[PDB]
Amino acid sequence: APVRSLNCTLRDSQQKSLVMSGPYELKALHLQGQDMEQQVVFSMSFVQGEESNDKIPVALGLKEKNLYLSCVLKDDKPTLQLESVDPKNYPKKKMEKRFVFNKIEINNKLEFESAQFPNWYISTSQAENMPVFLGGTKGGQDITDFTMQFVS
Repeated sequence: APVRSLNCTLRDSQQKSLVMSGPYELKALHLQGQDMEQQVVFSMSFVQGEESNDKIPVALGLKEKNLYLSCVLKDDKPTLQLESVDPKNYPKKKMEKRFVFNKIEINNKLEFESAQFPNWYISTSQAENMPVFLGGTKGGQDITDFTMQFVS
């Protein structure tokens, strides 16, 4: 049938919210009160891919925008980008692999691993107002843990 999707927000484990940084990047910062309206709302689609109890393949589109997070090589490195798509054709259940993330639940937090690039994760910096990026580890000083908030 039609792919199933949920509206949501994400925050990193330092409770940094995600906002637009120009047209094709996200950044993470501490937001509270009226300024929280700047945060991006996702449509999380539940897509085709290898799946287990705590590891669920998803796509992350911007709500009612033909823009998806994707993982591609840029200057020979795995990178995170926002990518435009044909709005007639998306979302779909069989999303291309660059758009797929494995949503992993570990100790009440979520990680989003690239399905294309094993052990590369959606990441934020500890510093304020820096890009959301794809990082090659769930170790280190960058943040790879998130929580989701459900949106009407």
